[PDB]
Amino acid sequence: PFITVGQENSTSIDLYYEDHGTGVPVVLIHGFPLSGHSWERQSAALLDAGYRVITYDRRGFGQSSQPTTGYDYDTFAADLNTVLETLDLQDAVLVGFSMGTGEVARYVSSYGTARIAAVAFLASLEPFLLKTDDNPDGAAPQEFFDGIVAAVKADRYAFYTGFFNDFYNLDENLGTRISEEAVRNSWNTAASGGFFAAAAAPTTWYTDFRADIPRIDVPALILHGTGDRTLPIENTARVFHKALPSAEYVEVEGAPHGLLWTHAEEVNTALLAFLAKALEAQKQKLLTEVETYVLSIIPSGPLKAEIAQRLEDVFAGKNTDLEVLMEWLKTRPILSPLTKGILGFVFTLTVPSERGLQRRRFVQNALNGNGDPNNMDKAVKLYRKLKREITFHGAKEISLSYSAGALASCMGLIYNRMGAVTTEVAFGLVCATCEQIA
Amino acid sequence: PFITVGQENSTSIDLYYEDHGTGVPVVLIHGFPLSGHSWERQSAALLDAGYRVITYDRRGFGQSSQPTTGYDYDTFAADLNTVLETLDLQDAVLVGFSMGTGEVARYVSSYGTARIAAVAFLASLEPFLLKTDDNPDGAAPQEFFDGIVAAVKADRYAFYTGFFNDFYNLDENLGTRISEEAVRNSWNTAASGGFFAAAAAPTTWYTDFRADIPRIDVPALILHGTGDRTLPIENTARVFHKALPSAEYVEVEGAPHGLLWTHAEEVNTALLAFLAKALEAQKQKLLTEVETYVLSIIPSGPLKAEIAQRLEDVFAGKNTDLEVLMEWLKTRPILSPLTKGILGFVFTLTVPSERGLQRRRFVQNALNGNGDPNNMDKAVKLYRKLKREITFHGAKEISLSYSAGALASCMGLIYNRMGAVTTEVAFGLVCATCEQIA
Amino acid sequence: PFITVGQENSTSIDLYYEDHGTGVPVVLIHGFPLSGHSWERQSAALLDAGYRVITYDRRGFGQSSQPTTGYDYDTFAADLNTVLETLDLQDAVLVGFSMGTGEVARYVSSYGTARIAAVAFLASLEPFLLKTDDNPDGAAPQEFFDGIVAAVKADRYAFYTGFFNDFYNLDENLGTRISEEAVRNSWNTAASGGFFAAAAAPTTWYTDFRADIPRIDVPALILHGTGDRTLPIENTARVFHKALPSAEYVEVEGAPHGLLWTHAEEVNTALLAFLAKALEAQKQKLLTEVETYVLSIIPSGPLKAEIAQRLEDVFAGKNTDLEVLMEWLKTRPILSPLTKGILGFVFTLTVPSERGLQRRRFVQNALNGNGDPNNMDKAVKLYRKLKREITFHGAKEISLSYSAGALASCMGLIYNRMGAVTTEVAFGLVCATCEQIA
Amino acid sequence: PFITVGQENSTSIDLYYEDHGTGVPVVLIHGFPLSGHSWERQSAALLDAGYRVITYDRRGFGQSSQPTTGYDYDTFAADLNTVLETLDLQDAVLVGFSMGTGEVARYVSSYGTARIAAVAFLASLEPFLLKTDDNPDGAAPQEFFDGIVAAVKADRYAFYTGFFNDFYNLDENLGTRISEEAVRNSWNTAASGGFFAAAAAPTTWYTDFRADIPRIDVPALILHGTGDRTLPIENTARVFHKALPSAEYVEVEGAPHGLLWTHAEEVNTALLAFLAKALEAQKQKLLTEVETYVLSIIPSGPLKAEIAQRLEDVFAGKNTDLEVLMEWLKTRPILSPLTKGILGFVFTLTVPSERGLQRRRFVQNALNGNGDPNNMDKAVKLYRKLKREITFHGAKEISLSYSAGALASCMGLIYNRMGAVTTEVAFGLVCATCEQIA
Repeated sequence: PFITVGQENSTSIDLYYEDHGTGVPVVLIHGFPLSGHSWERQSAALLDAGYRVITYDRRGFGQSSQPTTGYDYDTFAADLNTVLETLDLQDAVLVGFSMGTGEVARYVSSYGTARIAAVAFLASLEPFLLKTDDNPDGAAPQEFFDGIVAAVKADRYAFYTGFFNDFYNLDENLGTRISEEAVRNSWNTAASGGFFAAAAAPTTWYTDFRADIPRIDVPALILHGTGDRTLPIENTARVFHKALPSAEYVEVEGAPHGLLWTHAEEVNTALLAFLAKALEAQKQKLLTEVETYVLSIIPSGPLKAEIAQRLEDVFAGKNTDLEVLMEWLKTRPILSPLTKGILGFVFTLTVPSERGLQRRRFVQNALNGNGDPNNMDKAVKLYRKLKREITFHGAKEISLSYSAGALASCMGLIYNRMGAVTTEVAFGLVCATCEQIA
Repeated sequence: PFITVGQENSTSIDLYYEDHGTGVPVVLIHGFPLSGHSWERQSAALLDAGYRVITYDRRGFGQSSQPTTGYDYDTFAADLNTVLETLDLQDAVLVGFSMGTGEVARYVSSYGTARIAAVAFLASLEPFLLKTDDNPDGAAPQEFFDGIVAAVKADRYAFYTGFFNDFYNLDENLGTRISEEAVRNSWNTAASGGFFAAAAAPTTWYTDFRADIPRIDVPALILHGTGDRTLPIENTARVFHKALPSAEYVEVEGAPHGLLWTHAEEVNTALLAFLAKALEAQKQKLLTEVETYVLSIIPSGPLKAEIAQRLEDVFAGKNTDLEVLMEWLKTRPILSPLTKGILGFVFTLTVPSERGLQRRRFVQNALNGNGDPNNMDKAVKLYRKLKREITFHGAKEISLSYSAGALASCMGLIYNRMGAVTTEVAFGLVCATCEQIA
Repeated sequence: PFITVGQENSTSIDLYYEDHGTGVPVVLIHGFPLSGHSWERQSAALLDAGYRVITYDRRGFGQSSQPTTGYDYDTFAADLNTVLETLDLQDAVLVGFSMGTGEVARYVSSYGTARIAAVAFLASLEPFLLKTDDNPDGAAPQEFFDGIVAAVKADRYAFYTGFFNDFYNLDENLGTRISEEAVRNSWNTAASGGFFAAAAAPTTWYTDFRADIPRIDVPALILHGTGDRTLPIENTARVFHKALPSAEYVEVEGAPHGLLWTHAEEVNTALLAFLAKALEAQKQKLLTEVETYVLSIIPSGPLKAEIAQRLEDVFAGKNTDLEVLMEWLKTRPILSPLTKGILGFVFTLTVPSERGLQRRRFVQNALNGNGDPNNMDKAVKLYRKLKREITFHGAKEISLSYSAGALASCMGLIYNRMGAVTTEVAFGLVCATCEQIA
Repeated sequence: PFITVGQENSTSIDLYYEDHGTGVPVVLIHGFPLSGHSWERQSAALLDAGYRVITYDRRGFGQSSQPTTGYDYDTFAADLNTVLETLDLQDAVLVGFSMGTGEVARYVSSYGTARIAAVAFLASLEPFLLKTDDNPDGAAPQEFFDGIVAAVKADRYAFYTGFFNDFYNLDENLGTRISEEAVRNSWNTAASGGFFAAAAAPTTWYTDFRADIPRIDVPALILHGTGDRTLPIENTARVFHKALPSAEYVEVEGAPHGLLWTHAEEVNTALLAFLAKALEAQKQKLLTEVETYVLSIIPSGPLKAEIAQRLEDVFAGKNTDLEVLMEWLKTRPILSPLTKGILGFVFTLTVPSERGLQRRRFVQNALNGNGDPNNMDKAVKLYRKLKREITFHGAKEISLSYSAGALASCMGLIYNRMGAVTTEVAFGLVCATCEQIA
């Protein structure tokens, strides 16, 4: 999986990325000098929680292309933008690490937060690393950073082992927090990067982000270890906390720089606690929107009120048995068969506790579609567009074109254990079919 | 140089036209019975001011073909329409004289004002010369014009020496305002015209232009000699003034009908003043709306005030150097490369005083954007459409159906070698680009 | 080289694969946690034997994509089916290893054996690894496999060194059967796999294949090690032998799990012996079918019996003098010049006795084609169609749609070393020319 | 970035290549068993000097495809030819190492020197490694190389740690000239190659390059380590020196075989010095012949002495400003506008120090010349031919069949936006233009 972001000479600067899981998109940006695979402990906990994980490799690092141009944060942000535009992500979360936090703060400032719901800064560079007469809160003068760039160009392979010692604090963490095999992969990941990228990237560490911080309007999370070597805490996060008081501030006690692996228990705990508090407001907004499209089919009366509460208890998570429900749903005087099917459909997508034994006939004949071959031949063409679809905003848009007949049969395909798509796009088909009946 | 505007049996009807200078196109349309060479004093000052002068000879007059058909303003306007379309003039200016003032009002009424920026009626026929019962403000009954046609048919050549005698007021202006030799050449221009034209043209003088006046939605200029013997001012310019009060009204005192030569020092003064104001207004009206679109791409703050000032200063023509701007624009904290390439692309257009030097490098790098195989080749698709588009709204509408990655790439093509198209069409892309990124 | 076998979100699940050599397609399916390059010792043996090696990487492992969906044998077999169909293989032999033996039995029991000639099971998973009350032939209860997954999730990179120590039995083979450099490479491939793929794979180890075994209606090979630490021989092959008795049962003495590298000599010898014992019956009644068309051109008499022995004493595997035949076929009264070049061509392919010199003349003058450009331009048309051909039937079905005169010129280039084909393709041409003489 | 160079059954053979920087193209070809990343020190100095670095990985090695066919220098040269043609490199430089030095000699012999300006053989195989009876100056009998292939087939991975041990002389250079980590990565690059490649490549070492040496008609550089254990200097570089005495000969004392890393400070010094001289000679040799053509368009006198001096001063790189030249060229008594447009077109090319400013106005006006409908459109016909032409003589021959009015117009197109083509092709037009006007 590759996304093109640039064009160097006769080649195209392509970036490696991975799009896993279904739900709220969480974009992860790695640090120097690793790949997107470095988030393998965080990506694990984000998948079990239900989030959609998207990790991409920075140019010159990992499996991405290795050009000798475009090594400033204006290019690094222009790449992140192209990725978000190509993926068409909406209300996503940007989580950065090391250099990754430098793109999270630059993109937000330069392109806005129309696609952003929340951000996070793990072991950040912000606001400034370079120590000048202007900024005393710097970590080191430019002579120091020029000492690193030269030390890479001499022998970048021998430079890595020294760097990955101040990355994990191996004299304290090896054999306890991190194994030597785990370290080896990090070296293998770094050594398999672009030689030019390894020598040009350190010149971006001392970037002035003081102008980009105020442009953060979305909820933010700031995290940093108290034993960081590459990025001293009192020169970064401690003074990042004063620049943006709106963000929650978390110091992991005794954590090194590469705290993504060493303190995975601590990081994942805080990262999930932040997301489930800053995304809860929008994650249920669909549940009341899906409820809206569903209720716009039910004829007004005593039924419409109880049905709406059979959606409230279910969407929330209250215990509801289907047998009393589905029986009751069938024997209805004013409900047309087609609505019985949609309700029977939605009531199965939202609960994993249907006992997994029986199916219903009143819905199965409702989501039939008469049995017309042409009507079925279009329904599978929709499912084809839905099996390669991800978002609710996209599944509804596509399934609003096809006729009301093909929509019924397409819902049947998913319901009759034939086709299979995520519950987020399943609502899309439902809410699109509901707009047809309006 | 000729332009085919029709067909007459075995012969084609061609019109002699000339094209001079570079700048805002000014179409000069002559009157009876001269040719395009009668503007040789107005066509001089317009060239010294920086305009593009275009003179064409009406059918049957000058070096143009001499057919015996199509001697009516419905045909004359079609002739003008063909000339304008063939030359593909955009935002041009129509200036007519005597009969030529009828081809200005008829064109705007029948064909529109997409190619027209401003018009001018010098010694005009408007609105109606024929003195009827419903039109009291005429000049003479049809028994008079029928006398002129009969007078020409008897002796065309002897008729001229009496016509030019009142055309210039040679009992008042000869050997003073107009030389004897100047008259002789004007006589030669008359005698070298179509014999049928000189007999058919006078019947086109009493054409009702009251159906064409309201169609005028552009700045106009009504100038007329006070001592016009051939075309009474009290029966034309005075009543024409009421029909179109929006027009700048000017009366040259003591001027005859042929005031293009005798009073060239007054006509040139007024015509240049009108053009240097009315066109200046359009270069300001449709320039402040560009700033509006540009100031939607820039985040709120001092940068939305510093750019705003530097735009309003540049628009006002305040003397400044681009090398201060182009450098200060570069070293800017918040702005992304894209909106740094858009601003630079505007500063190169709105500041003709470019020190007579090169282009820039950061705008060239930001504009292309990715250079995607189809997206860059969808920029050359729009490049073929904008070269044919003539308006600002037209350029805005088409480019609004294209992606911001395609618009930026298309702007990259225009910036390199312009142009082709005009600035009013180039701004149509910039404003459309800014409208997309929002 | 890649093959799209699915679609996860905005990414396409592609599998890496290789295709070398000419002959019977032998598919090699690796196991946990290596890749297709682990068969490198078997691939070298199969290419020299005269086979066609096709290795591919399982999803999430090796050089293929690393998705989070589709980790079950129903999905693993769906990929295998797509690879087999995309390549359009026929008479293909399926060989598996560890986790790769499960894809062989599952595909064969759901998609049929139309493209399959034989199967092989090295270090099998069959028939059941999980130990319940239903079968004592299980390896370990569910509580054991949960320990593995938890160990992978803890430290994926540290898990391998403890897994590869029991994979090759390094307390027995290190420094002898396998060097530490070979271990490091096996680790480098396991580390470059998928993070989700390495933890969701052991849950597929205890898949029940009992309902897939009787579906195997092709010659099989059940090979195992008597020192396997990962897959206990008593719980796998020992009981697999009872569910599949008509399969050649081979127990490599003292062999570990990673016997592909340690006991490569013992495996290759046993694998090649099986590939000959299973494919001999099909080469017979094909080589005799080849002879059938060959003897048809030979006139029924005392010569049609002699040439029968001259063929059957070469098809078997015996050696002979090329000089004797090419002088006994040359100086012959009854045979036509064309059928001399035909027998001279069949012999030149079925004989290993090169003697290392010059190439016959009479066959050149027989397979000439009159030196006709039109007839010889039709000859290169078949060559381009035969160079892309595989089966014997596929060659005969195409070489029969040409004139018999053109086939001679086409058998000229293949003879004159100007063109190269396989063995079944070459005979497909010859046995087609023989059909056109009836 | 990949380039297809062949086809292998179901898979395509693609080669991984990289393109960096702008300037004179330098093709770097690696050796056994590394990849293009082995030039990361030479590829650094070349970029800092202003060259275009192109590294491609040989088949079976690096990230390129791993087929089992075409492991011979006849195929390797075809691979190089395909890469050069696909990239359309003109006047490039070929630099090879170990095996790579064989692909330089084979290309020049089989394909020519139209795209090649200079070559370099670093630690070369030339002329013949195999020690035969007719070739006393060999290195080892075939019984030796057959021992290496057998050594690799046994254990490919364990073989490397012994090969790299002598490749770098790690008993002399380890932890000093080359780090331990630098070795480990080189081992990873080896282990990640084609298994069949590592067994087939050593058989290509003893290739007779005596049939390729005389074909070299370009400046060459023979550099070799004195302490090369793998490739003896006395059996290669010494005898190779006699076969090609025209080449600049350099011996680095105490350098092993992998002197690209251990002695990068010596190789970079020599390679840059050779390139900055040999290429400088071509930029002077084929520049003085331009002056010869230019000084045939200028009448004899002081102008044929003042231009001659100002040309020879500019060619010599003497610091001067164009605004003195471009103005002094303008105000010149004898010269016609055409030969004033040709001179200005040369001064813009031969003086890169253009103050970083604009173009000129008199050359733009004189070059187009008439703009004849067919003659200007016969300039775009030549513009399509010169973009494909690669040499100086080639550009001269084609444009010699066109009129001077077409050549001038074609020069007008190149001057506006160059380019596309190179200066060696642009001069091919200028010299052809001057040749016409005579």
